[PDB]
Parts: sequence; structure tokens; C-alpha cells
Amino acid sequence: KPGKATGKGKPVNNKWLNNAGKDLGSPVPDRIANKLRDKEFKSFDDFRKKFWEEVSKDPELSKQFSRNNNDRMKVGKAPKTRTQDVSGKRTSFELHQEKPISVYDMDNISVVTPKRHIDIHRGK
DNA sequence: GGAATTCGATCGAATTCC
DNA sequence: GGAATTCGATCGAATTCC
Ligand SMILES: [Zn+2]
Repeated sequence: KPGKATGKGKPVNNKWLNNAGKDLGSPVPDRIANKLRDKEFKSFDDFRKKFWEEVSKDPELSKQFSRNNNDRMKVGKAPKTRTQDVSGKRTSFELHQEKPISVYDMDNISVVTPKRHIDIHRGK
């Protein structure tokens, strides 16, 4: 299931993931989208790692993540969410993909907290 | 009937292979 | 180093015991 990353993303501030626990979550930063756009991906896992890797490279974004979180993103692992936003063993930020019942649209990909992601996939 | 386990949709992430 | 395979997690409806 290889494809091309497409999308304009969206402008984010220094409170990027604050609303990552409500609705569909935080959007894909335009800066990040410009770095992934047009690139191929062999799977969503690939896209996920490359995504967090990019975030660790954006100065304005990394400053929002503790040293430990930045270390994880530097190798492709997702940053750890607040302790109250986890769900059992799932304690890392997750990427939600919006798409019809019937492909890497960065305008349909968002960052959510395990807690919030579980509700979404059960109606809320 | 009701408890126990299965399993498919959604995920992160490690292991395995050339 | 990159890509495919395998491992786990969560949830709960559907399905399998007993
Ligand atoms: Zn989702």
C-alpha cells in the first residue's frame, strides 16, 4: 500500500497539541507537510516515523517537547502524552486517519491522545 | 441463558530478512 | 538502512464454549 503524501497541513503555534484530546485532534503542521509532500511511503508506519522524525527537526516544534520526547521523535517514536490522556498500555500520541469506507492525505491525518482516539473509534 | 474467548478495525513499535 | 513481517494493545460485538 505505497503512496504519496499530499496536503497543505495547517499553521500551528506553541500550543500545538493542546486540543489533541478533543474532536479529531491537532492538525499536521504546514511546515511538516512541506517536508513530507510528494514523498513516497511504503506504509502508514513509515509515514508515522518519518512524521515524528520531521517534528524533531523543526526548532519551533521540538521546543514544545521535553528532552525525552525529543529523543523518541529523533528515531521515529511518538512523544509521550500527558499521564491522564493515555489508555492502558497506549501512552504515546497517535495519528488518526480520516477516510471514507471505500493514500496519505496529510489534510486528513491528525494527532490525538490514546484516550481521545479510543472514544473516536467508538462514536465518542 | 450466561461466562469466556474470538476477532476485526485501529493503532505503535520491535523483530526479521537480504 | 530500508522494507516486509511479527508482535502487542484497546474495544466490544459477534461467536464459541459450558
Ligand atoms: Zn483513528
